[PDB]
Amino acid sequence: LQVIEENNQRHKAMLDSMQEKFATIIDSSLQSVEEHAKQMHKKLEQLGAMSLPDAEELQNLQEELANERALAQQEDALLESMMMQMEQIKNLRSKNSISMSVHLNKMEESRLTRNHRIDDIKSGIQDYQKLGIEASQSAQAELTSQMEAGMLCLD
Amino acid sequence: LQVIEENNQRHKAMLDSMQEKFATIIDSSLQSVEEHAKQMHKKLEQLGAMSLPDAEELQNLQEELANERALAQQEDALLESMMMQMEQIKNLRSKNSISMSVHLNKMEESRLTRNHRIDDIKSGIQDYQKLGIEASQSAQAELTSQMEAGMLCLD
Amino acid sequence: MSKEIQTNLQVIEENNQRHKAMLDSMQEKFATIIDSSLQSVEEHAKQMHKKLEQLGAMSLPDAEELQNLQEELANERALAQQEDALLESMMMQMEQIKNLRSKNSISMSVHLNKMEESRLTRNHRIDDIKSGIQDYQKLGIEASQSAQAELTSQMEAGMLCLD
Amino acid sequence: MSKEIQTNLQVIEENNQRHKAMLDSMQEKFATIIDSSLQSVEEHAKQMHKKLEQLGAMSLPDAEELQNLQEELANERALAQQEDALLESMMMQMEQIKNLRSKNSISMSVHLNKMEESRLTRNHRIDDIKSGIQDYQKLGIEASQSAQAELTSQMEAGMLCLD
Repeated sequence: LQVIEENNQRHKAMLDSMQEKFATIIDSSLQSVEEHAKQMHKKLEQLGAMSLPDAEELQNLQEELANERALAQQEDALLESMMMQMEQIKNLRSKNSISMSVHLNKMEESRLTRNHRIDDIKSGIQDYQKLGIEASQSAQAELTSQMEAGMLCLD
Repeated sequence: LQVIEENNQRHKAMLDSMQEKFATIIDSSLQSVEEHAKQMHKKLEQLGAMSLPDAEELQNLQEELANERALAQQEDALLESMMMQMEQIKNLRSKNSISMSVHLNKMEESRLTRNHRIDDIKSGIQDYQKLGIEASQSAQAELTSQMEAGMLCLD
Repeated sequence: MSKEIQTNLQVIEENNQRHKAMLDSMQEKFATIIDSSLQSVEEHAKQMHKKLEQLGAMSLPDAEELQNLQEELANERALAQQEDALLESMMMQMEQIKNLRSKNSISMSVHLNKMEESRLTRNHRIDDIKSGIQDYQKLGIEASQSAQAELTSQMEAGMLCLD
Repeated sequence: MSKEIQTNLQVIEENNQRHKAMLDSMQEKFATIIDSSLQSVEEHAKQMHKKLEQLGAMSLPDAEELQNLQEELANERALAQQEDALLESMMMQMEQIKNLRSKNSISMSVHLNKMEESRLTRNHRIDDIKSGIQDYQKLGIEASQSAQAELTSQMEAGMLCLD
């Protein structure tokens, strides 16, 4: 009669043995979510950590790329510097060389003059010789003219 | 008689008219020598005068030939100077460039690592998915096992 | 009292039916939940896979850049060699010109020395000619006075008897 | 007194002969002197001509030197041109290398900028994935508590008559 409760008690026992199997499955799925979130955010943090070292390299490459441009800078200035001096020397050389071509032609000009002056001293001596021969002949004349006039009488 | 002196007087007159023609010829030949010596030593002095100007030119050429050697001197020093600096720049460039080849390979080394780390997060999610499917099947089981046990009597 | 039992039977059958209606009611509801937590999982998996592909897809361009960068480094190294060879080949031409220029300056100093020596010799040979004149006009003066002797001698001596 | 004249004749013939002997004597002697002063002249002329030839003979070597000197000046001018051309052609190669090097450094800065921009973007896409998780586990927590409601709800409600 009253043991109709006994059917209820096993039926009610069927829920509390069920609510437990059910709660434990939901709780083992929520636990499975917050677990995955742990494992990932871990591997994400380590991956995001790579960024600072990658930015280091980029900054160095950036710096090394600057050093390069400053070395190219130094080179242009050098070249232009040592070219300008090379040019100034080139002109001094030139100036010098034009000066030498002048003194050489002034010595060729002198060599030719020495010649006209040497030649005319030869000519001057030959003149003296010529006048010495003419003198000799003249004296041989005045001499024999005194001898011719050493006569007396007659005829 | 005594006029035999008259022959002597004309004879003596023949000498003094002769000594004169003769002295005058010697004296006109000595005069002709010391005259030539005058005309020559004149042209010799002017010729010998050329020597100082010729020595001037030689001294200048000597000087200009010295300037040249000092310009060649300046050039060697210049070249060697601007070469040495060119060399130092060459090395700095090199050093820089070797440094860049290092940072580039450290970024390729990082790119490959990023990949292994990206791939395994994909693999980690597929794992989570796989475990989520296995969980779902497991729960469908424990569920229907509670339903199967909702029977009574008989059999 | 035979009906007194059919009363208990109809309420024990009622309680069982009432109990089964909710027994089905929660099971269907629960199978909805586990089938919803799976969809919530597979959706997030799709959600993440989309972003992980988009992120992993950056690898090729990053590699493009490094490759382009790496070869541009080679360009520089080429330019270095070229510059090197240019300066070296300039250094060597400059060496030879230097020598030639040197050799040439010596040859000029030698010709200059020759002309200074030639100038010197030319002066002493001019000196000799100046000397040759003062020698000559000396013998010239001495010849005339020596002849005026022998002239005026035999004039003075030729007048009358002399010994 | 006929002989007194032959006395004067023999002494006037004597005086004339004596006078002629010396007349020849000085003329021969004088023709020796004028013939000696000419030899003294022609000898000095030979004497000078020898020295003037030896002196004038220096002209050719002096000219040799100037010519050798003049062409050595041309050697220098050649070397100048060569050096000029060498430096000019070096200046121009150096100009091009400079440009290439320049152009190259820009291309590298561009690839670097790209990678700094690529790095930035890659971080924010990583940020989103971190965000996507905290979104997910939020919806995860909220889903569980919402289901524990509907679970414990119909357990509590499914015991006996409820409305």
